[PDB]
Amino acid sequence: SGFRKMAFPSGKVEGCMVQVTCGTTTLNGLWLDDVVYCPRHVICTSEDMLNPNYEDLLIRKSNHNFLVQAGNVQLRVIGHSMQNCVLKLKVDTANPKTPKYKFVRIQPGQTFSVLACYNGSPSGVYQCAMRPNFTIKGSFLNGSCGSVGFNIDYDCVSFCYMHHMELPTGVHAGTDLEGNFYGPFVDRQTAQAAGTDTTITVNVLAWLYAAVINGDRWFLNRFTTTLNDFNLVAMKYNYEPLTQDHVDILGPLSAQTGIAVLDMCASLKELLQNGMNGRTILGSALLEDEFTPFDVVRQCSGVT
Amino acid sequence: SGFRKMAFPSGKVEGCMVQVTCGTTTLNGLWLDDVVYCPRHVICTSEDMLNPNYEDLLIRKSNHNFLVQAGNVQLRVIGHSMQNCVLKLKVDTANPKTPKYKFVRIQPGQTFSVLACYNGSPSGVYQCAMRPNFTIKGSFLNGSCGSVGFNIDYDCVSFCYMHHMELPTGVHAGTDLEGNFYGPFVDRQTAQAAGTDTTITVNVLAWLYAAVINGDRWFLNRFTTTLNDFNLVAMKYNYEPLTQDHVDILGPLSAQTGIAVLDMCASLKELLQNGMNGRTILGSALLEDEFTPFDVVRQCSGVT
Ligand SMILES: O=C(Nc1nncn1C1CC1)[C@@H]1CCOc2ccc(Cl)cc21
Ligand SMILES: O=C(Nc1nncn1C1CC1)[C@@H]1CCOc2ccc(Cl)cc21
Repeated sequence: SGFRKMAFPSGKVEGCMVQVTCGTTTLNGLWLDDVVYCPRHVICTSEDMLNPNYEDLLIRKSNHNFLVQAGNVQLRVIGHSMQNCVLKLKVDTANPKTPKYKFVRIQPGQTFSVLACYNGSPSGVYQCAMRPNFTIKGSFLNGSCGSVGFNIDYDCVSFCYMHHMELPTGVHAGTDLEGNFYGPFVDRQTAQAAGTDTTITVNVLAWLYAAVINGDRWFLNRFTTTLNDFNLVAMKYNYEPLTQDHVDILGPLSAQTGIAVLDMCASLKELLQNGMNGRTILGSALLEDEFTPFDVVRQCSGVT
Repeated sequence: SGFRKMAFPSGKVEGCMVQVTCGTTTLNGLWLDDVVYCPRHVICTSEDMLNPNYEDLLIRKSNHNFLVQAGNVQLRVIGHSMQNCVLKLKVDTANPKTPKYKFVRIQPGQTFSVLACYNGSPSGVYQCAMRPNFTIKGSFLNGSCGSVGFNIDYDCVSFCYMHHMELPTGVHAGTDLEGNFYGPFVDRQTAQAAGTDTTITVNVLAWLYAAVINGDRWFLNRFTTTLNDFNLVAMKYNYEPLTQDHVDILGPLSAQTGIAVLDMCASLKELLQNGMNGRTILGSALLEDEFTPFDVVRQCSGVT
């Protein structure tokens, strides 16, 4: 028993991290097969960032300007191209440590592990969720750009995020591995509105099920609710509206604990209306929304 | 910016994980050089666990009874010995993926990453602290025994914990890599008292400094306190008494933010006496004690 904010083991990703330097800018790249992926802003100086013309800036660069280093060994760049906000540096050597991998665009509300890196070196790993507003609340300092988010299914690493920037509000923004930003963000030093964020209701319900499985049941009550009534409360408390698709995804956890989804919804409604009253659920004094129903099942059945 | 409960990258540890089977029991082992380390209770059946005579149980085992598997390849056991609560299985092959490593006995209140494993396969990684009462609050299911806790300093992995058991209270207990239990625990299925636990005061102060560095300052106030006065409040709220050694370890964070340690102590005293009042600090609605002052400095300066 026990339930923790668990990251995927990062080994397969560590073997893909490289350092990319262009001019005076150094950040991280992801080396898969014979391509290194990195944020295109590696080609900007600090002054270029107000409003960079990336197509023009990239035209002044040649393959020999992109210094790619994997640990201590230097990679030979034989091509470069910009795809949305990422650069693809073709190298003459396929990464011998390339795992089975896929590039995926995750949905808001889904979770992933981030391997935070500096100068191509892994610093740490943490699990987070993509907020409904397409930002992530990470831990990223200058030089962390190019760090990636991923999930693993057996031996296949699905890369879903590459880190690009910190908005003036301290929240984080990045792209899929085809360089498409999640959300409305652009890779320029300008104030940018992140939309209204909401709490990921299906994740909070999943975590309440994780709580019951792991011994915490104080919040269970004698009530039930309906999707309509629960969504009125979800509206008031800035929670994502619950749908039958969300209810279906909670099916396995509802079957495992014997607590109907709408009965768990009534517990959540009471917690929203009354708070925790100085109590905790799985070491938390707030309603946790960074575990999907899949994460709860995977953690509770010990999937390797 | 941003502050997360970050684990060390687990790659170097993943390469050391093996599956050890003895009879009908399977758990994890740590393969370093030509030795595999695992909990001695791999030699018990479920019935042996009430009160096992480990010396007698081990006498009925030969090297050929310990099945050690690294991924798909089988290791040849050429020796076995019990050291406290761990077995050391000498194998004929040194692990080619053995990193630079040390075995260390951590102090209560220190933190470490756990790589949770099942059948020799890594499932996830999370950071936790050794409680003042020598238990850990992990996420461990049947078969997770043998999973290890560690810290990394550049390229050296200091292994500090090997998981042995879950107490009837749902908390976790384990040993150092020489098989000495942390705390009063014994590897037998019997009810065992974990001592009175306390909150790790120096860690909460470190995390309050991490909060200030990362933009959260609502809790800062116009007051100060003394070690004596703060310790009266620490006593009442079951916090570890603060010493000048703790104050010295917070020196770097006090110098970085310009907030004297006793002034941060007055903020903590007000938070203890009045609560958060429905507010949060770094995404938490309670006072976090799983970040040491070293973790805060390391996270805030991007150490790889
Ligand atoms: O955000 C950036 N780096 C970053 N990403 N996570 C953390 N950090 C550092 C600032 C704390 C760079 C520097 C600031 O100016 C910009 C502007 C646009 C872009 Cl794409 C990147 C950047
Ligand atoms: O605790 C144990 N395994 C374990 N450790 N973390 C999680 N879990 C499973 C139970 C949930 C085993 C089985 C229970 O009985 C015992 C008794 C003594 C010893 Cl050393 C190990 C064990």
